[PDB]
Amino acid sequence: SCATGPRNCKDLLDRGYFLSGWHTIYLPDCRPLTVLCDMDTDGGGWTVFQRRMDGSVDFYRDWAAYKQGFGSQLGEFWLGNDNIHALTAQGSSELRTDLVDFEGNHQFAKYKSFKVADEAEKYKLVLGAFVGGSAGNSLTGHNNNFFSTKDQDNDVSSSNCAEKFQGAWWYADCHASNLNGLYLMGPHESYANGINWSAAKGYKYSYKVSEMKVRPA
Ligand SMILES: CC(=O)N[C@H]1[C@H]([C@H](O)C(O)CO)O[C@](O)(C(=O)O)C[C@@H]1O
Ligand SMILES: [Ca+2]
Repeated sequence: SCATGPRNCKDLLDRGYFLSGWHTIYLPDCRPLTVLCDMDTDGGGWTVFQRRMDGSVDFYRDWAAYKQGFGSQLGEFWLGNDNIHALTAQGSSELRTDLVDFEGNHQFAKYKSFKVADEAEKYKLVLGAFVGGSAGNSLTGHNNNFFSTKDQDNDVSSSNCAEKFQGAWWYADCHASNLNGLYLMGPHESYANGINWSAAKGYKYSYKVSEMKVRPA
């Protein structure tokens, strides 16, 4: 039953699923999809669509890989651009970015709304107001940009940002954040090609953990 089933992780939390983990939800078109629910962070009910923790998974992937999703339920993944669109089409979803450095410090950024458009509009980022958080704001500067991968350049640069910079993102010319960049393990000498959130640790520090997640506003 789709119209009865959970639409997102907050629906699951409301029904007494108190531990984080993988659960089936029903997308707007009633397709079932297994997603990671973060029930532990900031009240819980978050649907996680990106997670890095150890560099075990290669994130320097093509349009196809990002479109469908890749990685492991047991570790690092990207849920998939088709999936992220479907998840964020209904209602208003807040975005939370959780970051952890190699010195064990947890930082976060919250945004009042977050939507990605369909493939026809290149999974364009539609981002609401920055709320706050220790990590600072490195995503507003990407608002209204298409998603790009190495093999499909939709950025606003004469260059290919995804190739630069070794990731996949709503690149502008080119980025303030690059959470799908190389897992560089803390400080790095290469410029802006790591898991970077520039408002916090700048362009030459690659985070240990990155998570991107959504909850009804
Ligand atoms: C990684 C990256 O793209 N860095 C570029 C940044 C970002 O676009 C930015 O800081 C947006 O917040 O802009 C510059 O500093 C700039 O044009 O002055 C050039 C730099 O190469
Ligand atoms: Ca370009």
